[PDB]
Amino acid sequence: IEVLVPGGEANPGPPLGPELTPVDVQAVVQEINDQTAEVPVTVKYDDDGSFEIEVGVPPTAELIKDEAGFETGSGEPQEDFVADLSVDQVKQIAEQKHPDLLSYDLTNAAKEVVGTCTSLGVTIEGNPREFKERIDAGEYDDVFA
Amino acid sequence: ERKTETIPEWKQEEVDAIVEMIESYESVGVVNIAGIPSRQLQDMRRDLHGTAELRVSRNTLLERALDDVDDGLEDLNGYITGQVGLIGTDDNPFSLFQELEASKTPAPIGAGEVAPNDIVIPEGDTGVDPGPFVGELQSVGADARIQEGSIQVLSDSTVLDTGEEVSQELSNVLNELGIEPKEVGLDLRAVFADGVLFEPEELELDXXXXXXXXXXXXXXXXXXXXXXXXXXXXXXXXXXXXXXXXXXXXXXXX
RNA sequence: CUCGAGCCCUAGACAGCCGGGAGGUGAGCUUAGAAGCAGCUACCCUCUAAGAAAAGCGUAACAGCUUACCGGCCGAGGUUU
Ligand SMILES: [Cl-]
Repeated sequence: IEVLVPGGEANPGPPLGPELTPVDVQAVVQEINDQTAEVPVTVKYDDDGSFEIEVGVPPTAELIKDEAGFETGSGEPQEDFVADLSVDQVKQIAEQKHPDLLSYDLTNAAKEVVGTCTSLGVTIEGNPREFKERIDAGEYDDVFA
Repeated sequence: ERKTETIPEWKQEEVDAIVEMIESYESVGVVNIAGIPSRQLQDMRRDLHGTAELRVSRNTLLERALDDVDDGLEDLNGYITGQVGLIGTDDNPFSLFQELEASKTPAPIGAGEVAPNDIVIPEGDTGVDPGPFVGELQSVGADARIQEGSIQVLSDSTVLDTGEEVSQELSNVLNELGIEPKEVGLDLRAVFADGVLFEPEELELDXXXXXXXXXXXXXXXXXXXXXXXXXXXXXXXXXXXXXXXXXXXXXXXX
């Protein structure tokens, strides 16, 4: 048996409860309660004191599904549109995965998010492609800066 | 003659950018780049930044730039050969040669190499999928037994340590297991501080011996604290335990 | 063997050898799975000295081997016509 399970819920049954009994029980319930529900995670064995965990962070392409609605991507990107995703919603997806991205701030992290958004025909406002210019011109600074 | 006609643009722009970087960061130096994978080098540059900045270019273009400056920075040129890169910081030189060690070189160990570290595979549950993986570990190290959820690792013992190279197949099962048991690092060849250049070999020695002389100094005060016939704060227990203690040495002893 | 022309080169060319070819990401669509590489569309973005939404092998599909691209060693011509 192993330790892992999706869901943003609290203690989703058999992977967690049965295996964890001595002497730790249910004391790990706080960590997997993350808003998005799904957050597959892995719990490392620990001492008797508390517990030890890490958080596996969901992919970016699937992270914009739980925001923009219908999960089917564009057959032809920059042609057919899903369509839209709000600008401040992109701010949220960007703060989500810090280590999964190489950026030193949200500004650039957003660019990667919208970078992928070109592939799915996400058309943030008029078009995903115009995004770099716009944000480099300081358009959305009110959000990030 | 073998010089070109017109110096290409980008070579001029890069010398400018290098000079620009050099101009900031009042402490500047050249280090290594050693050999180091991209993802690992990123993660060295990705540590907080904000302290030092790593600047890489051609050794000739770094050497151009040090010649445009050089009120102090000329002698930094004799320390440039090999793979090498510029470092600069607002921090101290002595604190500069440190923090470079912080989160450095996990080093996955590609096949055909000898690592000074321990290549020992641990015990636990990986369980990629039931299959040849059970036999993959058999041709290298302690057997993998499949218990009830997936394949697992039995023995925590060593496979290979030092004094010889790595198997090719091991290198692939060390890659699947996600095992990176080697330490190389980003060296430091020299650094420039204010008026003078610091060579790591001399004057750059380091921390226990400092923490050894620093506790020895605090123990130097508490040794003279109660002999002062004075009152102290944390040394207040000096007389408290000497109250009923040393009084008998003048009474019960002789 | 001889006579031209263009381009590149000591701010280090051409070749070789060594090192690095990174992250979003296994891009989206298609598909049971389509992971650079069956197919359709797009081909953005970060970290960078540099690294394609992959030029060619390769896999049932991932491995895996290279090419682009960058750095080092070397040092004087190289390359097209
Ligand atoms: Cl070197």
